[PDB]
Amino acid sequence: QVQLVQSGAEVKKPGASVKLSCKASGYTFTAYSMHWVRQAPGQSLEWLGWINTAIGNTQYSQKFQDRVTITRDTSARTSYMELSSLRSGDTAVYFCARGASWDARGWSGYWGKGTLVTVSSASTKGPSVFPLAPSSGGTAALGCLVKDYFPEPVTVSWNSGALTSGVHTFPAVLQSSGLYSLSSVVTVPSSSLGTQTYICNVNHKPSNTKVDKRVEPKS
Amino acid sequence: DIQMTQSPDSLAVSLGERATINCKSSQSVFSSSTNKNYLAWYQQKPGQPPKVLIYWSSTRESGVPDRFSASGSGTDFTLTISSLQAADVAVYYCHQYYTAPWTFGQGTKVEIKRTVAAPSVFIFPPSDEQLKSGTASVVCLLNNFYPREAKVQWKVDNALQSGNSQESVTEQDSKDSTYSLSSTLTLSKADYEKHKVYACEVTHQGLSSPVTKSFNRGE
Repeated sequence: QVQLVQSGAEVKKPGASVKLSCKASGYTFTAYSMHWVRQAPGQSLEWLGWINTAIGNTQYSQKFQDRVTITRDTSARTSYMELSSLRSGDTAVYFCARGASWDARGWSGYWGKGTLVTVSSASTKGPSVFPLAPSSGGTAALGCLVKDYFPEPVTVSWNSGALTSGVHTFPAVLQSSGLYSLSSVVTVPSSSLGTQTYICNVNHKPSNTKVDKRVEPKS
Repeated sequence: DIQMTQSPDSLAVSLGERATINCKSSQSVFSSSTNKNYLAWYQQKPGQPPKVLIYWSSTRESGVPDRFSASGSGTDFTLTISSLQAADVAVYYCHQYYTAPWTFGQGTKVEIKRTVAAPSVFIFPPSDEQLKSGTASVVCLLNNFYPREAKVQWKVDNALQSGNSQESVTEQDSKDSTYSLSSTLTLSKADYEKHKVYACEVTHQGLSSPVTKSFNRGE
């Protein structure tokens, strides 16, 4: 059962370095090449380079020969990619992927789940949660604005999981501040407003923030 | 290197109908020595890593359903999903492995085509608790519309704004195949309590006339 387990998510500031790992199992490790490929958010896949797991020689993409080094530890069944002099533009998910042949001239038949790396000068911050208050077509929309946090991710549910129909939690956006902002809204019948309670459950694990905010109409 | 280029960038097809994606390589990825095309096709759903559908340009990976097939030679390639099911909604990448560096296409997003539906629009003024903090967030919600293209223009006292808004769009809805969009206009408390009329003008195919939703500061 071929498996690729990548290290956890990483947050680093500009000019620093990061070293990610990829632990393989279920196949003989020295018989297949290992590859490192990244993807900036909403962007395409970009190959960083590869290592011949038997010999240990590598080659990298020219846009990266300066800063990337790929490594393996054969008794560990493990690959390592180290990126240095990090910049915000290096914020991306970094995949390791096993080659189809020992030698790079082959596709990838197995990709690891990915490791997210965020490069920012921002520090850990928990969000402020503001109401998107309903206003008095037969249905209304209310929501929560989860604002000024770092880093990703945030989770939002409504009424502790009980309200799911009509919910739309949006992808976060990154503001000039370096901080993230997200909104989650739900359509509900106007008739419900004053009697049904609507609470949004926000979780920002990186800052240990758990927050429940009741949303009601404004006076 | 070898530039990979897909067409079209985005593709909308009806349930059960045919989907066709094209790949052109800047140079040939055929080896006369081995008689193979060094080309693969991958599927990618948000959050998840890529999964091979096809390798050697025309062989289907095991476990992949037979409605996928690919063809072409040398520099021209074509992935076909003969009869689109809901689970086929994803991004598709082509990939040459003829020579290092590995390169990929830019990606073709494939969605379910449906009848055009107009967005329900809602506007949300900043909460007072956010206003204590010195910043103002006005939010526009465009709910459950199709297709994805939508213009949101923020107007303050009718002076249309620029450089101070940010957008975010839902993934195609599994149930009704619509999209939803959230737009956030941001000012300092100062600028906010200086103008009166805040409006969101939406332009969409299903709206015969551009809809504006609005409020006067002080409801």
